[PDB]
Amino acid sequence: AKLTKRMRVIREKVDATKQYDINEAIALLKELATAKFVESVDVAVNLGIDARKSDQNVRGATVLPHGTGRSVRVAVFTQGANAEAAKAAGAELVGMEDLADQIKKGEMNFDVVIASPDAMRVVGQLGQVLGPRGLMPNPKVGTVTPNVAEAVKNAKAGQVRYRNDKNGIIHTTIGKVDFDADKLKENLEALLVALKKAKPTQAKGVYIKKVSISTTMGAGVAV
Amino acid sequence: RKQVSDGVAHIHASFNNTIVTITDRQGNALGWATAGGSGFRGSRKSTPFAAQVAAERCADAVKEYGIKNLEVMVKGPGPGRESTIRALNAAGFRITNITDVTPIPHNGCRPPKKRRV
Amino acid sequence: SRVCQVTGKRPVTGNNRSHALNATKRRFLPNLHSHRFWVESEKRFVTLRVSAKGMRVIDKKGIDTVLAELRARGEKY
Amino acid sequence: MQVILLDKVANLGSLGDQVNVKAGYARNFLVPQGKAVPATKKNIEFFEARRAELEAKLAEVLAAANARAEKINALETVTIASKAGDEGKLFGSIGTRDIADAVTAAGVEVAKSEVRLPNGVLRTTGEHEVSFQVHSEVFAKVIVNVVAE
RNA sequence: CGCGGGGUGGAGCAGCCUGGUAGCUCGUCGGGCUCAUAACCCGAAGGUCGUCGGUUCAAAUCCGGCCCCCGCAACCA
RNA sequence: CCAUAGGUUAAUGAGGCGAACCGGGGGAACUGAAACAUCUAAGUACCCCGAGGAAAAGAAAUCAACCGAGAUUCCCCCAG
RNA sequence: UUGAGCCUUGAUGUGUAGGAUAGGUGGGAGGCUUUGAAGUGUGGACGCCAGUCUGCAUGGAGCCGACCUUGAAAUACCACCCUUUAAUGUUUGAUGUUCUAACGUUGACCCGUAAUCCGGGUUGCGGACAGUGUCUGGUGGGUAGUUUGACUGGGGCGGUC
Repeated sequence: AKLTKRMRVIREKVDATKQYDINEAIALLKELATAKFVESVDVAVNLGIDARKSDQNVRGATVLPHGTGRSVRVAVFTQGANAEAAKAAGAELVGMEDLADQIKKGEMNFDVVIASPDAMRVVGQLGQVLGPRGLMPNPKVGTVTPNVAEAVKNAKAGQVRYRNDKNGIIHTTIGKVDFDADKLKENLEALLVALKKAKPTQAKGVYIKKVSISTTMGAGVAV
Repeated sequence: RKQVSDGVAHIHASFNNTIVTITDRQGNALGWATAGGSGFRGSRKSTPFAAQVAAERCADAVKEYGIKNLEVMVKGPGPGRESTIRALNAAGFRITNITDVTPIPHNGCRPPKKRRV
Repeated sequence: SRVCQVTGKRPVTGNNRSHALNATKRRFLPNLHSHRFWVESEKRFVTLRVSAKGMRVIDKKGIDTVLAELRARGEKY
Repeated sequence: MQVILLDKVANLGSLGDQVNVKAGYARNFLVPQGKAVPATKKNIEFFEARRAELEAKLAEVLAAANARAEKINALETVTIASKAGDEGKLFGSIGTRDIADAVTAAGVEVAKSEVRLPNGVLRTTGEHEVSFQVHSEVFAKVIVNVVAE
């Protein structure tokens, strides 16, 4: 955190030699947030991979079952009248050759994509621009599904992203500094599962190590 | 690291060496130069040919202190006792005072009587 | 004898021993000091002889649960 | 050193939890004053109950409340002075009533001198500043009197 | 009795113990400074580095005898 | 000062003795190792303290082995 | 007051051509600086002479994005990672500072006591010293236990084993 007039007045509550109990650190996490609105927290997954080898490089995301807060804007690839009940369930946009003219330009006016198998025959023209944006739906992930209206409602829980370039550990946002530490543990469990499904082939030796959360002048504590 | 621009300097010239110091009024030596620093043997070290090439080697010894105004003190009989001062003036420095402080013999212990030939 | 009057610690039999094959006697002697305590039942100070491990007990337990029950018949203290 | 508090002390105390203190400070103050102990969390209720009878009996020899701690902030000055030796030195300590008194009322030596020193009475005849002793919770200084006028 | 070493220009002492390999000072025979000699300076002349076989790219050097020596010890009953 | 060290008076306990055994303390060398230090010899020898009719031990934060034991001491054995 | 280690934090970061010193890197429109940005250099380090920091001349709530256009990649706002290096912090040795309370008196005094010890009190002067202990690097024939080759019509050197 940056040293500022509104930050000095909380920096005076902590000592550079002192660590806190796990249950006191989850309050220090909110004390250290100087904004009048509740700030967000980023978490590190403890790994397990070579920091620069590409056959150990990780990139992906996973969609949460219930989420930690803010919703995502959802687009649905389907045909005919099947889209209207999906607009009622949680879609903001419909996948059409009219909208594909924006998608081929790299411009995604949406945050998550769900596809119906007979409309996936259109998405297979655009997979090369959806790919490098994490948006490409896939049957092994269950984002290719006929029940698209229920699946866009399932997407409003939001998603967590993970990737590296130069570090062996991966850092990512997971929610507000005021989120329940017992429910944080549950979403981190779902993240660690998706990270084992996203395990690269050459990930030799140790992989998933113990996970913690860190504060300034309090040190990391177990989740 | 700002320049001080004012201070003192001390000159010593014996029959065997010229030794020049840029000093502080508290009695500190800030930088020094010796005429034996030019590699010259014996009483060569007391001539202007040696003492005149110690002055800018002494101004180099205070290159981070920064000098401009100097009050000079001079001792000893050695011929180099003023060429080292003019060479320092010619280095772009300005002499606030010159004073001679060469000792007058008092007690003197034992002299050569009995002097080497 | 260097007795810890507050616990009954005495010297003990024992050998020095080192990395040598020859073994020789030691007999462990205590370090021996004095300490002064207040007895709230007799409203006076008393001075007792104290030692390592023994002086660690009395400060931990408390004098009202050690010195206040230490007399076996009186011991003239 | 970790200790638990048995009485309300303005500088330190945690309810049902040990607090950090120096053992030397504790062994000169908080322990002999009955105000703290190392651990014994399981047994301090029986100790507190064993003091209840003792303080109920102590009220038979002294139950009085102090009235002097409320008065200290007037910074009231000494009216007694020592009679000085020809050389400008004093005879030192001999009795707690020929010193730091402001009311001349006592007929015998007092148990609590009006000022706190590690060694009683200073032999210097000059003006010096001493800490006024009422109770170990209210603090003041005063200069010594050398004139009595 | 031996033990360990040595075997060198004339004399006295280096080198050796790492074969690519005979040296310095005093001397001897002359040059330079000299009137002249010494010092100093520059030049020359010289040793079968014992003896016969062996081993080798080769032997003052290693290997076996013979042969002359130095030093240490040549009294214990 | 009060007090208490100190002083005095009354009472109890101990004191010395008695054969051998017995808990604790101090603690060898010889001997064997066909040689010696570790190891053996030995907690012996001798000395000291202290005490009972016996001393000492005990019914488990012990011992086993999935079977179970259920105090300790003494004896034959386990076992060369 | 500072030797040493360690935490903490800032400046970094460019070439080439163009506005433009994009360090890396993962997100990204309303969020942020008051112990702070400007000036742009006098002068100190570094230097692509621009710029930033030490600290001023000095002020003092902003600001920034569109159009324009570079590039794998962007220039508010917010994580994560770092070289070099100092100060604040911190652990831990020095140097010296005052002052009693572990400790001490082969100081003095009163009383036990017509007692050089001891005990109690009194009053001075020392001392975070000494004395001592757990563990331990080293020393130590002063003291003590022990080991310490053979053949040879003699021994020793030599030879033999």
